[PDB]
Amino acid sequence: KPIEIIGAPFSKGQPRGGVEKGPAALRKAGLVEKLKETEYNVRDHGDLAFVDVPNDSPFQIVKNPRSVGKANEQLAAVVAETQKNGTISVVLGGDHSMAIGSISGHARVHPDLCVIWVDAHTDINTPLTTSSGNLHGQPVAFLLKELKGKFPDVPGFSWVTPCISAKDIVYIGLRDVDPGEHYIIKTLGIKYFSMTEVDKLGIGKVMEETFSYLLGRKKRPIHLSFAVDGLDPVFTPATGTPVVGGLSYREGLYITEEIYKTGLLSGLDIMEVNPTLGKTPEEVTRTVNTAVALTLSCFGTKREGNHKPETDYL
Amino acid sequence: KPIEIIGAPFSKGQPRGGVEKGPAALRKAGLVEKLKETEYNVRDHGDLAFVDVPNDSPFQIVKNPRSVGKANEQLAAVVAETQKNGTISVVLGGDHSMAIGSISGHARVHPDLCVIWVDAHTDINTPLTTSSGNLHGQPVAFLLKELKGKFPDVPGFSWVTPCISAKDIVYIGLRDVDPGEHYIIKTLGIKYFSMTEVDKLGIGKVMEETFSYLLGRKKRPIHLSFAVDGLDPVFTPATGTPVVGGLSYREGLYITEEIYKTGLLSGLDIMEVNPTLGKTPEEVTRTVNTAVALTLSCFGTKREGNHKPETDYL
Amino acid sequence: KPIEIIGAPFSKGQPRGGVEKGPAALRKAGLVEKLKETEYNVRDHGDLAFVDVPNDSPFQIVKNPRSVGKANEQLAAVVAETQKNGTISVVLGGDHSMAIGSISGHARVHPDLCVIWVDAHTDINTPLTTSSGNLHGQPVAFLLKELKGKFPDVPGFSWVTPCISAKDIVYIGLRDVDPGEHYIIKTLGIKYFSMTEVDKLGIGKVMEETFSYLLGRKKRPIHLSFAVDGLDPVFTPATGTPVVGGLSYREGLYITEEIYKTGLLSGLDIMEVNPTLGKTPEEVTRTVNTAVALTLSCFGTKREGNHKPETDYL
Ligand SMILES: [Mn+2]
Ligand SMILES: [Mn+2]
Ligand SMILES: [Mn+2]
Repeated sequence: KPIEIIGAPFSKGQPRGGVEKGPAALRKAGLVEKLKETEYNVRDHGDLAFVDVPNDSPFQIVKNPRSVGKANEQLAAVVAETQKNGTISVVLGGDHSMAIGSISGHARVHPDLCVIWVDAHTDINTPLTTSSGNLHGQPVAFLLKELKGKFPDVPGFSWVTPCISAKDIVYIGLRDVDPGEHYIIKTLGIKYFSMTEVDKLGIGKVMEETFSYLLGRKKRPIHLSFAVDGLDPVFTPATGTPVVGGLSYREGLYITEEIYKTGLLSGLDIMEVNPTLGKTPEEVTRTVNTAVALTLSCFGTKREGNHKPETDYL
Repeated sequence: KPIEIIGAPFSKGQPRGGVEKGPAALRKAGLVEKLKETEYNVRDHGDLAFVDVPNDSPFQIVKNPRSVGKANEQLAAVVAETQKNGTISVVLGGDHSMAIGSISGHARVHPDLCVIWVDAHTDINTPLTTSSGNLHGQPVAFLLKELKGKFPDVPGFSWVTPCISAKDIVYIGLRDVDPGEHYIIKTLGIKYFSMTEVDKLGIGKVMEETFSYLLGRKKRPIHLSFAVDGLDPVFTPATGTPVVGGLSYREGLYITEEIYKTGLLSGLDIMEVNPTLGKTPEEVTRTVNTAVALTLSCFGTKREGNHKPETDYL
Repeated sequence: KPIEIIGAPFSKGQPRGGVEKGPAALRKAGLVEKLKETEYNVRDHGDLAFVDVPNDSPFQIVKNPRSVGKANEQLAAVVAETQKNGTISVVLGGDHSMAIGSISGHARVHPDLCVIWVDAHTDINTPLTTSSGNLHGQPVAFLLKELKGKFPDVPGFSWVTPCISAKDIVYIGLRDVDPGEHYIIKTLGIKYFSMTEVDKLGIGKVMEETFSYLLGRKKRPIHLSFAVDGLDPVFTPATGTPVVGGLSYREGLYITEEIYKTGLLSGLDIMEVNPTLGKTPEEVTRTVNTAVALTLSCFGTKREGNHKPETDYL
């Protein structure tokens, strides 16, 4: 099976600059070369060139609506393509607004897909509920079918067609949710496991419950939108929106090791990795290194070990 | 329902100076202002003025017996007062000796109360078993009915009347217990969950078991005596008696989110927060921040989120 | 019952120098004096003097085969002795190659023994599967009966006689296994709990399953070969082969607390503690301190507390 990797030097989804360097940061650390040592076939696509929309005035509160919408449209297009050729799309981020295009492109080829969102945030603010006009904290609002027409049409998101319903998404890691966001996820009855749920059940039982919720009836393609700020900052400090008391480096991997076992992984997102936000070159190393580990785990690497089939090591 | 904050800038309960600054450290960080943003009514009572008893000679081993006893008597008086007006008392500490007055005052209005003690210590040394004459490590001995008359009358603790029995208290966090204490908690058959028990059962099951032990038969008021040294030092380093391998920031909150859910919280203690004991202004920030978080969690703030009733955010 | 500490200041099992200082580092911190405060009888045997084999040419890839083999032979001899006198052997390491002599000597007196290996590695590379000729990463290959004759005779292991079978050993902590090693442990059907398994089940349930596997039928002597690198580096940083996402200081202790409870502990290994590899004197303090704690836990010290029998503390 195919692994094609995307690259998405974007940063307008939020205020802090540096996230667009992420892709480079992940490749710098040899992400691709390591991925080729796996049982998979790896073809690096390269980094997309995002055309900057001039005079990108704010839409009410929202910032960079046109620039963001145009980048995602461009991403959804590439992702949809590769996915059409039956390959697995690994989108190396910037900010988490690129989820929009990353998932939108995926649902074109596999509309029955499901989404496992590992972030410390729900990122489900409608342009009417954000306190800041930042788009990396709204990806899901533009994707939810139940949220269609609950807010005005944002410039450049005309092409966006709500592709997933409340029933096809599950959050993991939640620890920072606004009043607005919480409302929505309580009203729409979305399935989540906030840190409190991970404490009570154990990452082990949480994976059991999410796999029987999203996969209990029909087996469908799995789209993992992972941000780095889903783990405690003590593991992923080089991020723009760290929140204390997050998933451990161990739970992080466990989540990815259990997803590889389903053989249903179809789309992946390694988002929000910001190099310039590390307080020491070390913190950067740390973050990147665990971002690479999470990835590789998604494609086979187990903590127990790996040996090549048919090779008698004795 | 009412919330009445009570400063108690005391420090004679132990050797290290700095704990009396705790109240100011917690207010400095905006504890009260944050508490008012909750569904509760907040009235700050202010910091008590503790009269220093001159020529406070030691009683055998015990130090500052008269000074300590007089402060607590003064505290038990205020707490009893506010509790008489049906309000929830939040005692912002110094040292943990103030538990004496904090609880003694509470039992005057609600004698059937129960106590959940989250510390890494049992603090149950009778003036005959301490190796150091420090009173913050004996609070419980003066409160336990079964320990009445097992040690000599300490100067200034004449007014103290044992209010709770071995059956109405539960420890969580234990990790440093002396030979004497352990003897006692084993003899009196007190219910506890030392770190080993939290490892074996999971904070989730521990709360289940403590709530069915103290609340299984009769629903009674809950008085939470929380210290900061109940969490691992990597979370609450600005304390005088840190002990490694403690409760995580996550378990800490879980304990408090489960207590809010009982709607039975009646008295609270945020003790032992020492600002001058931080090795970097950061460690102080850290400690205080998590001390504020624990508090807020006791009164509603959930990690999943919060939205105001009756407000249609759409 | 008897305790006899055995220094083994060895380091040829690997490249990085400093591990031979371990013994001294553990004694420096008062390991022995602390052990005598327990209900056990402690007799320090002293540190063994390892004779250095001249012109110790490599055997193919393997390095220092003769020097290593001669030290272990000398160790297996002392351990077998004290075990003959019905005492518990606590081997203070260097590198983990000394496991060979530590266990080999133990099986002479108690052949039906079992082994609980807590490391982040399987240390089961046959001189044909190592990528580096390092022996601390092969101890188990020389001990396994099923691995007899699967590799050439290494100079100085003539004396080694495979004493335990695949069925008598259980790993805990695994997180870094090569292709070769993983093969073997999958082929020989060895029982293990890699970090993934500890995440899924909980250290509590893991102990339950290792004790019913290796002990469910016949009760036999327990040989605990512990390595420091089995815990996350944030606890045991002063080691030569740290690997992230390991057992916590809490799980580490739980493992040792449950083993004391079996009253079946017969042999113990506190290996790989390297003083010179600490980035700050603190990191060294840290590591050593937790290495001492694990030890003491193996012989009684509980996190809940300890009181002397027959002493009425009141
Ligand atoms: Mn996000
Ligand atoms: Mn205390
Ligand atoms: Mn080892």
